[PDB]
Amino acid sequence: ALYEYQPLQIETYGPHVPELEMLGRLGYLNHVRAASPQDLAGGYTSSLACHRALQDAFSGLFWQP
Amino acid sequence: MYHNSSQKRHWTFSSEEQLARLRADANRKFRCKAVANGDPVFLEPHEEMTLCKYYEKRLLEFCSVFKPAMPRSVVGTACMYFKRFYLNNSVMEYHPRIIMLTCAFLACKVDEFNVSSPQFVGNLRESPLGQEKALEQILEYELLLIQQLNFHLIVHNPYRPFEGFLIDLKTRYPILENPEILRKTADDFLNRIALTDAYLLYTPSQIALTAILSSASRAGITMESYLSESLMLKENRTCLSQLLDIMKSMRNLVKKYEPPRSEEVAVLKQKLERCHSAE
Amino acid sequence: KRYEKLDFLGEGQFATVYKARIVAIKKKDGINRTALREIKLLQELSHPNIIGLLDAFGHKSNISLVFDFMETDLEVIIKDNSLVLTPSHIKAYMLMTLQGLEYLHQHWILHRDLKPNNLLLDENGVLKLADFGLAKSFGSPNRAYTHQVVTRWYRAPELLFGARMYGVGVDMWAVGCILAELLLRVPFLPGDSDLDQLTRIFETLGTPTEEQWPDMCSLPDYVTFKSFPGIPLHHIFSAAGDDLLDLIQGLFLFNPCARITATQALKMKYFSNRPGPTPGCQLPRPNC
Ligand SMILES: *[C@H](CC(=O)Nc1ccc(C(=O)Nc2cccc(Nc3ncc(Cl)c(-c4c[nH]c5ccccc45)n3)c2)cc1)CN(C)C
Repeated sequence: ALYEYQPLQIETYGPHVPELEMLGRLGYLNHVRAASPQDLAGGYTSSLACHRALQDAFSGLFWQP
Repeated sequence: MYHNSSQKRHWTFSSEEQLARLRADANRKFRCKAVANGDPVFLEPHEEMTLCKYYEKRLLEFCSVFKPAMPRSVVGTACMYFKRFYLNNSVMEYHPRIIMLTCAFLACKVDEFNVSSPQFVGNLRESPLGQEKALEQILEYELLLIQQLNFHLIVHNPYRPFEGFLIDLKTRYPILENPEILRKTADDFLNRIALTDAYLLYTPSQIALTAILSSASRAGITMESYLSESLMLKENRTCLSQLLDIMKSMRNLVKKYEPPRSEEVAVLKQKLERCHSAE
Repeated sequence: KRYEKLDFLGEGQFATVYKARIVAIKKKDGINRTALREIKLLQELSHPNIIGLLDAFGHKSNISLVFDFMETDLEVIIKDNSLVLTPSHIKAYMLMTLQGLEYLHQHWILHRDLKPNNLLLDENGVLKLADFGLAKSFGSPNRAYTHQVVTRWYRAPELLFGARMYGVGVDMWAVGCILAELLLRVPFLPGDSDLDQLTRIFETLGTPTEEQWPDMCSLPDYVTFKSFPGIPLHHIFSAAGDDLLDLIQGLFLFNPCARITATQALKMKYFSNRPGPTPGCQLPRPNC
């Protein structure tokens, strides 16, 4: 009767988006504005904006009505 | 997200012919209502299209000079509201002058661009009494606009997908030495794409990618390897061909767009004002 | 309209709710921005642990929103002294809350009003996040957010320090508070003002140093506090196992980046350890 984690499987109809923690190690973060110390203090990192932008760029790219 | 959005589910249509059927149904239904209540006074669907294009340009002009500066997302949301509303409604029943302002008002609310109503109507080039009347009309039509959008208010625009594609190009496509020089021209194409029915026919990501590839082709840069290699389309050939055909169709939509003509617009505006004066 | 009024459910700070046929109806600036926020967000979301919007109607500038009728809320469960909350029940509530939050955060939306009364429970024991009148999209650098969000007893320390930009931590912290309220049956940090809220947080958990919160002093409303040593979590929650204490510590990390996300919380051993979460049909019901 135990619980096992299963990741959300939502079809994006587009190219795979690199994982959030991967972005910095993959060079993406070199192309977004660095988060200010206040932003980091609140928990806002440039990785979030980069990930959202990539997800929106790839969302539904392969989908046809 | 777009991939499970109301926009994808309900406001992305299969072809231009479907949009034509919707608009013709709206025009015919208004004609039937007018006949049942009560001649060349009625506008033809193509005249309705010319008027809708004219007033969409008017909405763009209104948003461009709006103070405080309207974010591009709000402008795109308002234009999408306008297109969707006049998919299923006639300009002869609801005047596009008021409807476009209601679109801008509702879009400002939806996209969390907090603007007071008096400073919203202060942007209108009208007298204070005229601004008050326009505000009253906008408030009357806000709920009508929301109902005619079927309570689907989130609009996915191509601007963030465009930014994400630029990030991806800078990261994974070094052959394009500086993707930023593609921006301006691509943005130009985006504007042209926004003038057509493409926003009702293609995904925001497809529109952004079409703009970027069109800008690249304009500069003599070929980025087919970006699609085939980086976007993993060498592993799925039918997907690559389908995306290429979607982009070609969008480019064709831009190519065959015809801006409204001033004399025809004046004649149609006279006809529209005659329609609204009566009934 | 097409719904007949059957009972008066209650009121909030923005609208009045009534039970109708079952559904629940929530009733110069135009249509209220809170109602529009709820409409625009709930129309784009479909998850079993997120309240489902069924309709909307109104006239002129007035509007009513229709939702599924939710039998009760977590606040009622917590306050019912006749109700016993076993570890399994707590695990079930926490699991459903975190699954809804994982879905919500995946779609780049912060609830920003998480609290037991905003976690509704139906007759089948399915928890649903509700009251999206404060919810907002995040991940956009150009959008500026106010720090007033979240009720004070559940407000994260970064918000109390005036953070304009923030992420999922503001929800997760509230989740932690909710978890604490599930474990103690009373509000964890019942401050009466922002300063007293920060004081209660620091007296219970300790004053965070630079190591625990690298950019703390840069927040616009940051004020230096007396160094409190805090109270060890096993002292506060004497009946909590090691896995549950690990989850609590992760949820109450002062650094919002280090604070565990909903996905990270769901993967923790506490949820996969014995005993398993209570099936929704077996969750306790506050009979009068
Ligand atoms: C004996 C039997 C008994 O126990 N009867 C009983 C107890 C308790 C309730 C109850 O909680 N009803 C209720 C009150 C308020 C709200 C709701 N559900 C609901 N559903 C959808 C939505 Cl969107 C909301 C909501 C969201 N935001 C809100 C703000 C304010 C109010 C609601 C709200 N709420 C259910 C019912 C029956 C008892 N006697 C002694 C015999």
